[PDB]
Amino acid sequence: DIELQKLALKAILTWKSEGIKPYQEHLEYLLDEARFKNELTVLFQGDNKILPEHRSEVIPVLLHLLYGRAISRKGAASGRHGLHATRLAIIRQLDVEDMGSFLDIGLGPLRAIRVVDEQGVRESVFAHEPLPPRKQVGLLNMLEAVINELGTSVEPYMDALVNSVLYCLVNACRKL
Amino acid sequence: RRASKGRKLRYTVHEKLQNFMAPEDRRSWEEHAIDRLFGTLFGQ
Amino acid sequence: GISRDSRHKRSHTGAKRAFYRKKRAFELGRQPANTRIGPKRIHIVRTRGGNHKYRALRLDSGNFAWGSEGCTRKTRIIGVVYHPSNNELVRTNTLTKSAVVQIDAAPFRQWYEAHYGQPLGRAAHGKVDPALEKQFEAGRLYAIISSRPGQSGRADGYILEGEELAFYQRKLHK
Amino acid sequence: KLTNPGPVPVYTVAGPSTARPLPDWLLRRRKRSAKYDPENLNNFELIQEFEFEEASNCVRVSEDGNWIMSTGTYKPQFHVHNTRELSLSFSRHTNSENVTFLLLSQDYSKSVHLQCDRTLEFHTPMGCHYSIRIPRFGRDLAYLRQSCEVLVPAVGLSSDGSGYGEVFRLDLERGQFLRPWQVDVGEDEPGSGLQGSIHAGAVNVAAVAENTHGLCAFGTSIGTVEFYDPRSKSRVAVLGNQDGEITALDYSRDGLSLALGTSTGQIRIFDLRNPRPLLKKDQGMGLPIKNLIHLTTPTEERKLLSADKRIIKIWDEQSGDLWTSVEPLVDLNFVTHVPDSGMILTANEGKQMHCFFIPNLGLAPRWCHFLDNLVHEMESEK
Amino acid sequence: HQKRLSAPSHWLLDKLSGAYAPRPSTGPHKLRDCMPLIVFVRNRLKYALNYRETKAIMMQRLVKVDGKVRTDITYPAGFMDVITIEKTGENFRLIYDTKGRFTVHRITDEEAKYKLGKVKRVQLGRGGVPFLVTHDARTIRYPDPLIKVNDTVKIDLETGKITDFIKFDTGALAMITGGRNMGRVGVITHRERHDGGFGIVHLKDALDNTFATRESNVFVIGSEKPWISLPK
Amino acid sequence: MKLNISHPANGSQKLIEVEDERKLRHFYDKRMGAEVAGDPLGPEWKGYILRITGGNDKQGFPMKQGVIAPNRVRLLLSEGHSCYRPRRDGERKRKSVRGCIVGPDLSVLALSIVKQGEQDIPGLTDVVHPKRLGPKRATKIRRFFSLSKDDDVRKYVIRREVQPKGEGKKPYTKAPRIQRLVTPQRLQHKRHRIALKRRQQEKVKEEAAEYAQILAKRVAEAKAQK
Amino acid sequence: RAFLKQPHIFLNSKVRRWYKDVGLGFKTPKTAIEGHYIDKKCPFTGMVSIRGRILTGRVVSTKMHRTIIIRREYLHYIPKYNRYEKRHKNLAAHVSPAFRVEEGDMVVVGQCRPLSKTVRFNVLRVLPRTGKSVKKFQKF
RNA sequence: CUAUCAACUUUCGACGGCUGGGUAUUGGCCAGCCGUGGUGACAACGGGUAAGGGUUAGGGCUCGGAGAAGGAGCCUGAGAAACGGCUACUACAUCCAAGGAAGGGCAGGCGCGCAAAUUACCCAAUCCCGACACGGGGAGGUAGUGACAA
RNA sequence: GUAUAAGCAAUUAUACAGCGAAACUGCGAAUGGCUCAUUAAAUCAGUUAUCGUUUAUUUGAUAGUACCUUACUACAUGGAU
Repeated sequence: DIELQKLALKAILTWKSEGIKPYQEHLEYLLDEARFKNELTVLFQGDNKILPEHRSEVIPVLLHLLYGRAISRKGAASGRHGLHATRLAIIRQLDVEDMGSFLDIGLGPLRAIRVVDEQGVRESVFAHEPLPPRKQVGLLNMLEAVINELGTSVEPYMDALVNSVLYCLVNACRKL
Repeated sequence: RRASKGRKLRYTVHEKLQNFMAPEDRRSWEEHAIDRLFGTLFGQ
Repeated sequence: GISRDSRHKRSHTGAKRAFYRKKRAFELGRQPANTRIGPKRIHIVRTRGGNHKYRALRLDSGNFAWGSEGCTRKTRIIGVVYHPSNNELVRTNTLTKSAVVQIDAAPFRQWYEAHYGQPLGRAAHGKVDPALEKQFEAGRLYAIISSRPGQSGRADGYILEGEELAFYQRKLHK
Repeated sequence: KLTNPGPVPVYTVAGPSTARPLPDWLLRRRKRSAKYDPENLNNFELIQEFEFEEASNCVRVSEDGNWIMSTGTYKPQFHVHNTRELSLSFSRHTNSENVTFLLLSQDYSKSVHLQCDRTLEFHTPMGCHYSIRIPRFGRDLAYLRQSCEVLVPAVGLSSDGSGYGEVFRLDLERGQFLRPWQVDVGEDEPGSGLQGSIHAGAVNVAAVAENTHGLCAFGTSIGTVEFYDPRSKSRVAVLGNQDGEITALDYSRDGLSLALGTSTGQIRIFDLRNPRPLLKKDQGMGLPIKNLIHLTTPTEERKLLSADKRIIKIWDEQSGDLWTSVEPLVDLNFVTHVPDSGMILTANEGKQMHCFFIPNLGLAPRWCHFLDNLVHEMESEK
Repeated sequence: HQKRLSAPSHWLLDKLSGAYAPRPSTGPHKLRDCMPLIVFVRNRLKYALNYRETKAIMMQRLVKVDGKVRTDITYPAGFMDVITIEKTGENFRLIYDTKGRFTVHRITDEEAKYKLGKVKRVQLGRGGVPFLVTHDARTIRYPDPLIKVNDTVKIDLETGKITDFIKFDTGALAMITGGRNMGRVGVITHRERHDGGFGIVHLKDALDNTFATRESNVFVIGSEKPWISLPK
Repeated sequence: MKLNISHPANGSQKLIEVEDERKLRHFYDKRMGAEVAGDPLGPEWKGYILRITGGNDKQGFPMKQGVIAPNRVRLLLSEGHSCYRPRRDGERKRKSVRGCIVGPDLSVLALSIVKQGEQDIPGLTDVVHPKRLGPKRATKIRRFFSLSKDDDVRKYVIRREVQPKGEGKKPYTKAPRIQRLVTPQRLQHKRHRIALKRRQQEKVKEEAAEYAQILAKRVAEAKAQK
Repeated sequence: RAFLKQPHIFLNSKVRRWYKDVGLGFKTPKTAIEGHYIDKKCPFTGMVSIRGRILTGRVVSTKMHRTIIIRREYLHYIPKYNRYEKRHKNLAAHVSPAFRVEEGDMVVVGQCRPLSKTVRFNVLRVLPRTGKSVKKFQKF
């Protein structure tokens, strides 16, 4: 929700840290709903790029906010140009190192999931649902965008993506 | 020719541009020290 | 005072003419937009038929087409390199149509390593002309502007590739 | 009204709030349709309609001090503000985006500007006395008052004769282009046009005095500042080879010392007789400095510095210490000061033209008295 | 607000209707190829006397033109518009005569139900669909795929669909609606291309008078097959 | 300077004659919208603080907020500003207005009491004034009376009784015709709109299918000719 | 100068030439089919469309950057003399480099959109004749 | 119509072509780059000011630049560079409590001291504009004078 | 389209219902017609073209566009005058 995101960002700025201090103007324009796509290419590929000294300070806040903007259904159009290009324009500009925290906020309960053990199939895991069938669809669309925007650089993140995609696939194959 | 739209300085006395401003000499120095100054630059 | 009529000029036979009629609103021509590099400053002009054209005066980004591979991405604009018409637009960094301008390369590089996977500028279908590879190792490509920035409100265009790329490199060397 | 620095405060009394403001159409839509709680007391404007909605180019206050002429970009125009009545006197449109104007008379009754489509436009309050095309492009504009003659620099190399480079000068009583004062710029390609090439060939800044001797100082792109004398019509000096393109040129109150500056951001205070510099300062970042003028807090002397990295630093001359520094938050293209004291009017890239107030350099000007009381109320607020 | 003499010579006005003449409002048919509804009601048919009487007829739903209620007084009705009046129970049709003027024809519902309209152009509209534009500015979506330019169409007028079509043919009888030989019902016997603008046809009447009229000014009416009742 | 003092929270207002400009000296050099304490005005104003919201100087000129001059200034006023109404659309007019600063040359000072004191001004703080009209739209009636989903606004609307002419008849009630009230006429209008949409889409479907079969028939007859 | 191009044809692919016929019973010359010049006011290379009037005539001055002037002669009827008189006019037409140019030849031109103040025509067919200079006369 | 007008254009680019700008669009229309032009004794150019077409017995009938006190700049709208408004300058001129504030046409009579056609009535017909059957129209029609005639 | 005129006029089921000044909203004024230095194939006439353009109004057709991590949610939409 855009109002709750704005009030939450105001509280994050009430936390007064010098890593967030030079980026506040760039932060609030992402929640201003008319200047999101321009502010994305102001943030990345700009003269005011994120400095790698306090990159460790801004990136969790920024990625929770960009995640919320990628979720929100209100201002987006229909079709692909509505919100599919928005998810693609976030993930195409994100770094592969920040993408780990991006998928960390992406996968809530399926972050620490294990599909395969020393034995074959974990039927104890598979005979239980942690997510709604409504909610897995946006997860799979997001991971499709992540993989199609990453390419080879998935190699440091092999251990969890395949567990997620395999869990949703075999839950569907049980539900046929 | 290749000169027309102001490329060649056509020295023509312009009619409305003729008597705009009066020359106002505002120089606080007394004209005898100034020509002695321009001699004694970096060369001299 | 700026107009589009032919009543002030001499005829085909070499004769001037009086032909005094007042300037009319269909002979209307407005003042030029020297679109420069900055943040987005666009003013909307209403025109005949009530139709809007977007006079962009300061622009930052536009999408550029690496279309031999099948992508176009929104990238920023660094500074104009050369202009075929005027030198003052090169001096004061004015974005017009058919301007060769250098742009950023990061989304094109990202899409190359995302689709093919072989990294670039740092099997056989991924293949890059080595001049364009030098542009990628510089991280700053030589695009050309195909959209009218003054009469559309955006500076978009395609990237230079092959013969045009080599031609404008030779023209930069000129 | 804001205050930017800690030790010596400046005051952004009027100015753009954001580096990327929205479209004014969308701003008025959200204002008339949404609910908003603005600072009604401290946020205001001081003169009516002091903006252009695109950008701005130059600000000059007259020697009478009653008129503020200002040229800006969309539907390229110039506003004339009456500063006693705090409002627009008028605003007149032009043919293209203006480069640089000067007022000729003590009032606004005569103006001249060098204008981007290679013109010189002479303005009256009645209308416009007709324009003169200069043959080649121009960079600045200066005025010989004692023998009334507009002189503009030119970029590029001349057509025939010598291949030095040229400064186009026309008298107003005589009416014609007299002769281009010939300044060497350097070598150029034999294969080019007549407007020059993209790399070099430019004279940039022409500076003169109007109360002292008035040596016509020019400055060109290979690090060269030249000196011409009126009533001689010929060259006197060639000096100051630097690495950067010379963008600053301004005399002091005495009539001896020069403050020049280069396109990398290095300023030199020279004497007119000593080749070694009186002062050097390498500041800011690599964006080129634009404008420097000397300004006297009523006892001392100090100097401006304005650079397009949004840095305007007021330096000291007697010690060289950085007195104060202002970040205008946007690109700024021109600086001027009210000739009494205190107030720096800056033409910017943004929508609103912005002006700074120094209480520690002077007082509020004679037309906006209450600015000192507003600074006083902000001092109560802190 | 044109004068009575500057009004065209084919919707007639006598020495009676004042020096002025009504102008037709903008609509389907042209300006100079037009009969307004006020000239049809009170100057041709004389079912009315005055402008206010014509307004009192028009404003109540008593005059239907091409099967729809036409309210405004100067509505253009140029060619072959069936005009249904229900209180009198009549349907008039507009054709021409041999001299070049408007003619009215009384008829009932069976011939009043359809309209023979000449195709102006065929194109591909938005959605990738072929559409058809007649001289009544009727556009028909998804037509029959042989109905080309200068073919005429039997429009249903209760749904508006295509029912039949007559092809442009050398040997099909036609009606002239323009030019110096205006209004001459005869048979198309020859057609000359003249590529580069303004091609012609050569046309003869029933009784051997050859003349050349332009393919814009022609209008196909039927081979023999008088699908509208030309008055006997 | 007579003080036109308004209490906006009670909706009351009163003009107060003030002589002895030594009492009015603390109003001097205060911009519009500034908070001044009414304690040095009078003993009955103990604890009051009020904002100054405008005024009219001598020769009756208005005082617009945001003009730093103390004297009378000559502004250029646009459409949606104060101190000027347009005679026609698109009109910018030059009008003289008094600047924001309270000087000595004023005639009336518009004041607004924001915080009271323990004492009541007898004609100002004592009289209550209700609002002229109640809310018209249903959700503003909902937010006013804090209704739930069931309580059916139509009996919770405000009312007013008037006595008409006709030599003193019965009282008569008046009720403001709620705008955002979902009636079955509104719902049937919505249903007719979406029914028109589905009728148009099914007519497009049938016409497309019949064009498909007729086009296949025509190309079959063409290849039968070939 | 900028690199001349046919405005929408993708040359730099790693996996042609656009020439339309003018129509009107004309044939495209081999230089217009394959010859590597690029000109946008050419009716076979550029997007210029020929419509309307179709004219002929004899060239006065071939020596010009792709623009020839035609002296068109006709016989005007003066009623005072009741006689025919010679009247010459001068047209201008833009020249494609596809054809082989001669002086005094009889050239066919066609009407297009205004390409300059004078230029409203393009060459379409050249008839190589041994026509002479200004002394030569023929209504044509 | 004229050679008591034979050279004219390049003297606001004069003819191109390339590139862009601006226009609703083409276009030297405008800006950068270069090429050498363009018209003319078959009458260009300049000068004089005295500024018809269609309908065919005929006559009749029909159609046919600059300004709103003076330059300069701006605003609306599908359509104006409205002159309807604004701003500044210039020039008249009005009210006032002397601080301030609004405004720029035609028609009529006299034009010697002696003179000569109504300050008429209505949109009722034909026509036009609007949320629109009703509201609004300085085209139009009605009336009055008349020994200039007839 | 918007009526709580503290406006008129009422009753047989009370948000409104009829008439309806004021005001907000949409439309209108590219002319009716006046004055006077003139326009010498540039206007204008016939004759073309727009594959080089804008068009309120007219009348005719017309729009397949859901889901896509808010869910331990949302489901009689706002504020101005």
